Amino acid sequence: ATIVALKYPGGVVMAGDRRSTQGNMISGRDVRKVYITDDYTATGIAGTAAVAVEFARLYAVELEHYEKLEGVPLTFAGKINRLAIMVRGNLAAAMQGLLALPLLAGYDIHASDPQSAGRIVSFDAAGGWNIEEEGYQAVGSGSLFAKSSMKKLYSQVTDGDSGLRVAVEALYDAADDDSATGGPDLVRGIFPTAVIIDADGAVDVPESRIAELARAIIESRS
Amino acid sequence: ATIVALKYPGGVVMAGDRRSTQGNMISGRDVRKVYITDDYTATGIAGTAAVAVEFARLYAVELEHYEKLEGVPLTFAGKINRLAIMVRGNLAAAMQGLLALPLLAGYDIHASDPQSAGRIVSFDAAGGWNIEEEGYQAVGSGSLFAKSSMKKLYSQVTDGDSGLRVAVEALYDAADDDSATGGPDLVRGIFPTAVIIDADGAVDVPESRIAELARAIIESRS
Amino acid sequence: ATIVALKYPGGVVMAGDRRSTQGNMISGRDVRKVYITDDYTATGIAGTAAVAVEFARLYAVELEHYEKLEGVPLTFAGKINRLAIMVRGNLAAAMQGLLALPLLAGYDIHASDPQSAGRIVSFDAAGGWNIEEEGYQAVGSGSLFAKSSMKKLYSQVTDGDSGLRVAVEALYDAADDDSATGGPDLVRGIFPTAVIIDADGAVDVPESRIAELARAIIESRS
Amino acid sequence: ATIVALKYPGGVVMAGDRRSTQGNMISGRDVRKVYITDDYTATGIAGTAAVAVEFARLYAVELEHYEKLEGVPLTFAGKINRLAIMVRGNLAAAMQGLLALPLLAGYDIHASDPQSAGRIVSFDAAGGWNIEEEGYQAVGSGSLFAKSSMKKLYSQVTDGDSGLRVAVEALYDAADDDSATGGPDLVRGIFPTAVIIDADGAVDVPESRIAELARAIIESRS
Amino acid sequence: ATIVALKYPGGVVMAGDRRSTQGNMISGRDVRKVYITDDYTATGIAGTAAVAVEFARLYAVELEHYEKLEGVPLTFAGKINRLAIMVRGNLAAAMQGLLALPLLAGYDIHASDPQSAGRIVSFDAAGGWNIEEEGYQAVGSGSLFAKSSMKKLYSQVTDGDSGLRVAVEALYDAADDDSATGGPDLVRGIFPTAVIIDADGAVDVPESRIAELARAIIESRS
Amino acid sequence: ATIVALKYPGGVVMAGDRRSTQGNMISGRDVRKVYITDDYTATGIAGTAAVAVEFARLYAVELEHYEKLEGVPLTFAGKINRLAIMVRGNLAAAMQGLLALPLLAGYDIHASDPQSAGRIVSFDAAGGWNIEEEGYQAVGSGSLFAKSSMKKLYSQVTDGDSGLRVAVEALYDAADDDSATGGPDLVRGIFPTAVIIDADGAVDVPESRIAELARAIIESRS
Amino acid sequence: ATIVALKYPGGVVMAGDRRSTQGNMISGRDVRKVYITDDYTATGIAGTAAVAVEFARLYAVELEHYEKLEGVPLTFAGKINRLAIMVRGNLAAAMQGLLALPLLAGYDIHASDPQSAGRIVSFDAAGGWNIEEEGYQAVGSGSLFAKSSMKKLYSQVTDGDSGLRVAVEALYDAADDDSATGGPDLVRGIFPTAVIIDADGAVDVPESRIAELARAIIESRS
Amino acid sequence: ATIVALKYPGGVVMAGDRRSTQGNMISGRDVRKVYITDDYTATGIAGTAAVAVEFARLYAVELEHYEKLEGVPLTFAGKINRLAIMVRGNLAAAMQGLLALPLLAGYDIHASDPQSAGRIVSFDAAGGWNIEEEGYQAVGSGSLFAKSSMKKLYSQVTDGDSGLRVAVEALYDAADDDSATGGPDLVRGIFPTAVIIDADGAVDVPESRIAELARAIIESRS
Amino acid sequence: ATIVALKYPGGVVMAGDRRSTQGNMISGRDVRKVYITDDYTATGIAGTAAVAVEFARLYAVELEHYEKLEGVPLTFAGKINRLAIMVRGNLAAAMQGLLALPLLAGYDIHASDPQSAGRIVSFDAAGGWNIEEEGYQAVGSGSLFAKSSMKKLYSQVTDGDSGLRVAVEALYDAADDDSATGGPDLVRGIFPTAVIIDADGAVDVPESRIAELARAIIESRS
Repeated sequence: ATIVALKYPGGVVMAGDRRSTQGNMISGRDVRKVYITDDYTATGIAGTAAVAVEFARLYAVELEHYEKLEGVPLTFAGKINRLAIMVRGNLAAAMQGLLALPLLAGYDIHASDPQSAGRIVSFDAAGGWNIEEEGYQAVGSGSLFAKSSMKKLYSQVTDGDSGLRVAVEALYDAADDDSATGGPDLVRGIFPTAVIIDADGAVDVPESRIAELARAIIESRS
Repeated sequence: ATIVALKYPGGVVMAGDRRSTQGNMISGRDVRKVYITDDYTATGIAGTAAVAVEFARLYAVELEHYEKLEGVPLTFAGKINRLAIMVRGNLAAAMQGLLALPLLAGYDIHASDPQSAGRIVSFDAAGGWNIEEEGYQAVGSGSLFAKSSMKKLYSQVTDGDSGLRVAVEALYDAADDDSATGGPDLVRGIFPTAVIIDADGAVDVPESRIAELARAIIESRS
Repeated sequence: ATIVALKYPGGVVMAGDRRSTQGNMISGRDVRKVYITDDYTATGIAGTAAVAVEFARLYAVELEHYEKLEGVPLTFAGKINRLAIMVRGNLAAAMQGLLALPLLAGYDIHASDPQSAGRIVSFDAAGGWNIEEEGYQAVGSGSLFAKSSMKKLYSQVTDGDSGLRVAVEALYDAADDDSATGGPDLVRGIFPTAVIIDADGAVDVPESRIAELARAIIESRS
Repeated sequence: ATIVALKYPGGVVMAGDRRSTQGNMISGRDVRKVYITDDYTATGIAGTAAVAVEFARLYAVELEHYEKLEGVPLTFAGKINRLAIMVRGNLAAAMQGLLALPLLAGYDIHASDPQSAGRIVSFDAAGGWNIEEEGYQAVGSGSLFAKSSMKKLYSQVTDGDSGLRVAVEALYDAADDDSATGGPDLVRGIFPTAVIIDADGAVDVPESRIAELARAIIESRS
Repeated sequence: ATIVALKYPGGVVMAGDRRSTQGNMISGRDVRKVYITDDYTATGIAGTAAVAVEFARLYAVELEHYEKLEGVPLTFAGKINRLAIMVRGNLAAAMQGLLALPLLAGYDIHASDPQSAGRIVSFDAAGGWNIEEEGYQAVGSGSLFAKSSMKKLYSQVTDGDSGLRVAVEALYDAADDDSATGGPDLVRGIFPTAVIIDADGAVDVPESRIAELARAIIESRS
Repeated sequence: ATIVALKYPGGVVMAGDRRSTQGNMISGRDVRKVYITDDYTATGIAGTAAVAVEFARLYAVELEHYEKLEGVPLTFAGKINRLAIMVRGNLAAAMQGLLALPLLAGYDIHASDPQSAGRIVSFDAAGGWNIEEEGYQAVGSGSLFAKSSMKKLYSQVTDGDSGLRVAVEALYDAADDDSATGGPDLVRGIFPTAVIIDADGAVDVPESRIAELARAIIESRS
Repeated sequence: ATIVALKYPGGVVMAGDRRSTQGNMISGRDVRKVYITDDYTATGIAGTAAVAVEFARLYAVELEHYEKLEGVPLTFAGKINRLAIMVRGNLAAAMQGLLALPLLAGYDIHASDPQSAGRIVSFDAAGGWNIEEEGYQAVGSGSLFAKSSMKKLYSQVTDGDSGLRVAVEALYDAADDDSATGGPDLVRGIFPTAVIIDADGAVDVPESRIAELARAIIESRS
Repeated sequence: ATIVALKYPGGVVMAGDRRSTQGNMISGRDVRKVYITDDYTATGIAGTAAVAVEFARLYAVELEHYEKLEGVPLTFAGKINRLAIMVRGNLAAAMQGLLALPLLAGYDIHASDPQSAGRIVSFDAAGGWNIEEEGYQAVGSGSLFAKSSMKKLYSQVTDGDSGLRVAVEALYDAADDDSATGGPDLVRGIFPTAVIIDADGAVDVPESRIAELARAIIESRS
Repeated sequence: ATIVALKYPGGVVMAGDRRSTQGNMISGRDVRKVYITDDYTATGIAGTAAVAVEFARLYAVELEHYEKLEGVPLTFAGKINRLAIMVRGNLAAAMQGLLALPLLAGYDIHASDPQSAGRIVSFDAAGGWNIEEEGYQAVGSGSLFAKSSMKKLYSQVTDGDSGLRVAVEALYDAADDDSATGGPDLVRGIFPTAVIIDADGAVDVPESRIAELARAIIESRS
């Protein structure tokens, strides 16, 4: 399982693969791991479908509950703090074999420069968080291969389409190197899922755009 | 890793996949695991390239050494006994984490009915061996999926081409269900390797025949 | 023990075997493991008779209690959530040697397309749940053999009778491969139990229909 | 796995089942566990095919080697002593997880009363042996059920046919109670193997006689 | 510590870093890990200076001893076999905390096509060996980062200079990602060591060529 | 990770490096570990960014809460006592693998001699604290190398600029000897962060002053 | 215990302290740890008097035995190899709690440039050896403090007297920082022992020269 | 660390050394371990500065709190009882590696004979206390050497100056024999701290008196 | 048990106590632990009577055997080497609970200055030996008290009588402080045993001289 996130001028993009495994046995082929949590943020957890959907459900409930009580949404720092509290309150269970490390992507609407308002936040096992400054991040078992691919491909990113293409290619490289990550499935027609957040909000990327991009990458590598 | 073997009227066929893994990391894409050991037998070990090639090398040396000393080749039972001795003399090392379970396919030229002269022999960890009577066998981490596929497809086998096709389809099903087994790679052009043994001896199957069969299976499943 | 479930156009079918074991000793020959829990759902737990009947009893009590308090039945998602809470609240006892993994089959009456309203939900040890998209699922110790049989036989399913026949044949294959699963007993006259859920609700399949289907399968394999 | 032996007036009969298991998974359906070792003795080991065939092979080689060196066959007591030495020289490996407990049946030609010349000898883990005096014995995982069945059915034994029938019925009861023992397979046509030793020597029982006896037992129990 | 090797048209190149560590403490800044072992082969071990120099010394003594006894040098396969024997005879000590995994680069003069005569051989802990077919390989603690860098940069290799440049850049990326690997030291003037093997034999690359290449890479990344 | 602090006539200076590691893998290149906690104190924790920022956040909240409740700020001894209570209340978690040892620097405005009003306080694992009397202190994994460098360079400190230069040189020596400490990065332009506290309060040192000082040190050592 | 060695133009100098400890208890005040082993080499082991004297005795016997058998002394590389064999043949006893790590200093008379003929060789626990290139080295429990002191003081070394002074000052700093190392004892009149090796051979430094140098250092630090 | 106490005619004297250690590494050179707790008592704990200062702070707070509540100071027996309660309430933490054993010195103003009113009380790990009758006591890691020195020197004590001199000489002997105890530092000018309690109360001994006494002892031993 | 040895002008003296213990139970009151081993040496082992007498017996046999074979006695260094070999060849048994640490006293007749020809050699557990330079040494469980007493009393030694008196007083102090050492027994009349070695050889001290010295010490301490 691998989720990637990268920043482009005017927004941020996040994408993940679709495989779930029980040892060496493939247990799922259509897992969704990236969820929109509010109008300007999205979360991705590298794990089973249930853990991702449940963590995203609880985080979205907390954010909307605050918005309804107080009349205004939380600031980006407040959202990071609430997520960090939820992650920290699970360390004993994580060391008991149930560890969920999330990745957060968002757009800050109160920033002075809108072209650099995209944000990426990662978390560690102890519950610590870091705002990333290089422009990309990856979590999961193929995260090192994906990060090494983005390190070489990031110079080509100039807007949303280039960023989406680079994210799909990084996921393809992670699948090429690690067997717990699933590649594009042309026989069944299953492709990675992506979310784009910009000044207008977080939207889901349609499946045909991802399919055309993945097919072009495959013909390029042939 | 998976090796399959099945019997058809007039001979036997054996085929294996090409993947080697170190945990969840893909370490090889072109591993050969099926080797011709003499004029009428072939062996397949589910493991790394070095173990398969070294075990096959030692077994072939033993068989040719006997043939040169005595002037005649061993009988099929003598070959089984020598292989069983070699397998038995490795049990402590196998329980130490280095276990190699071979699969043997051969053609008995001293049988009275030439159409049923194909043989398949499997081995267990303790060193025990069994001559198979159902018509097919599989070893490795995807052996259960391959055996369940051959159980349903074996009624279509009537000659060498049908047997080769059923063997390739069983390997495809094993790859579809288990991530340590590699499927046909159309981008790189890597396909499983096969050997056919009949009354004229053991020959390697050319790569283009396997490639056409695998492509037909893929278009059928699409 | 094995329970299978598959989707056909217009409904869903679920069936299980009748054997209970204490090690290698047969302890029961007439165990019922599939229970109707409300008018449109059925549950199956792979285990002893008492665990299946008690879990089904508690789940049915919870569903009817909500229906009586609120005046309306829960939605399908609410039923999944309540079942997931019950499964999650048993993880320590499951790791203490008492693990019960249920399988849920249902018909959603609020779906827009009635021909695809059948649902199948599976659970994992940690309490996670997945809605299945391939059309079939199996749990228990013979679940892999049954799933490999349904993978090859699912193209023949066009309505309720074909689905029932394919489910019985998958259970027969699981019994043929795994000794903890019991096959059809012709001497004693004991056959697997099945439930069919469609737009009119969940009904038990009569024993003579299952008996005729099993006898036809046995004569086909002879 | 179960082997039974019983004494009738004028000889002895020994029979075993055909199943081999790896945990709960059926690994063999045609295992032969009873072998003729010389002209008047037969041995049965409850285990895999390889262990039974190899132990019988070594014991037969030892007996024939003595007969060729000395010009005369060993006495029955000498055969028991040699078998006991072979069994004793395996205790550490047996406690290491590889335990083979044999059962010996024979006809003593130097006895004064030919109608009571049949012998049955059993062995324990430590290597101790006992000549049986009740008329029947069983080894394996279903040995208790088979012995309890022979205790009630032994009054019907008056000659070779009755003894064969009672042995087949005892094996059927063992299969009915224990899942590691295989019953008669009517779909595949596989039946237990038997050996009869009398004043003329040890002969294999043809498969059709066993098949007719098993079918009569099955119709009786229906 | 990291050693890289890659194949170019007409030869092969191998290079390694200069750092040795004792935990988090830097213990050496001028370690040489790549040694010429005969006229057409070179070896690299990822470890301390003493282990690399001693293993290379023993392997070179063995190769020259054979050449002096027999009058001819060994074939490439014979050299691989001797190295594999030496590696295999150290497994217990390797699991005792002293593991040395070598990487072999060579030029085969008896190949029919001189432009593809370069060879790269890697070894695993158990002693197994593989001839590489992709064109590059890396060992050590930064081997994954170096391999991911060569995967993207290998399309630029057309001759010896390009291959040397790509090898230096891959070592730079490994140092950038892993702290046990040392980067180019401009204050002290210490650079990686390289060896080039072609049809004329194995030669050491002068330090000023490596220094100019590393300086150009550093100004490119600035 | 290393933080250094030293006293000069009229104030105190504190500086730390920017590296975070996960074993031998570099995980961060821009970590800030020194934070201004009130108008006259600064704290530095050798660890991840999250631990440093969170500990500093809690300590600053406590100090400002007291100042708002009571109308006056705490004395220097009261601040030391509150910090010691916070450090002591974490010993079990520290022995559980999460140990945070802070270093405190401050300026006492109620001292009679303003030229010696700078203070440095260190803490141990058990929670004990010491006011330092030699003029410098260091914490972290390169603290011994930095302390040995300051022991030789402290005679050159006469004012704020000399103290800043000596602190940067001590951090450079720590990075030169220990691989978990990061040196000045000229390719990326990342330099250590420093804080100066004097009679006017604690201010952050601009990045260009540190950059010029580090460049002069590098050219001196070349 | 600490031994230091440094290279000056025209030779090498080695010196060690005089303390032996049993835990926190001082057990010796006059231990000699540096011994002349032949006309151009000296060895120092950080440990008890008996271990140092016995190791030096055995090494000197080996060197003189070779010189008497062969008629010529060994080369410097041969001496290093013999010492490395002796060190390697003690690893199990070293891990059993008796570890002796030697330091070797010598003058190579067959070098082309006599002003750089001094050599310093260190050894690790596994038996590996390194020729040092920086100009100084230290072993023992205060070796890090001594090395950090020599790093700052080495620019003052221009001949034998300066090198001796820097070695004494480095030992003084090691004693100042670590309690297992003894400083100059002015009450008892005990000072460190030193050896100087140049083109004329290895000689012991008289005690009054060391005493005057140590007294000057003490008055400088006062 | 060592604290000594001895009784002279008309009062009592207590003194301790200034060293703190972390294993074999010197961590402090100016530790104060003897504190005045009320007008007629003083306490000394052999340990770090923080433990001594914190224990003394808590004990002084308790004594003054009683004096303020009740209007009169506690008797000497009441002070011993309160100290014993505090020591006893720390046994589990002491066996967890944090053991603090105090030594108490005081002057009893309600005794009938003022020349023998000095008191010395020691404590054990279990919390037990003893009033000493020999005239001297010592705690710490050099307590045995100090006690053996006082046993021979106690005949010279006739008043406050002789007692102070004997206490300083006993501390010097403890430092001479044990490396965790620090001796007089003439280079840095650091000397042991002492307290004298007589009929007028407890006062701190000035540093120059201790310095002159220590210098006279050093010249005597030279 | 305690043995003391001290050097006086013209010779050496050695003395030990007479107690043996089994835990807290007194098991012997007349143990002799100091034995003359040749004309100029004596040995003392702190332990049971049998160990001391047997070790002394073996060492004396070895010394006399050499003297008889070679015609001359060994040098003092040769005697030390032989004793060290015997002590070293017992380390495993010593760590098994049977540890014997000897103390050697002797007179060197080949020394140039006869007034300083006395020698004292001690041994450690690992087998290491040291020639002592301070003038006295002690081994056993009361060795620290005896050494601290000799440190204060050694200034009074001017000849054999003073040395004997100081040795008896040191043994008395050891008995006064440690309960495993026995003091002079006036009721039974048992006193310590002593040996004096001078230029004329080693002689046993008569019991009445020791008795008068011990009585004078006792009346002095009263």
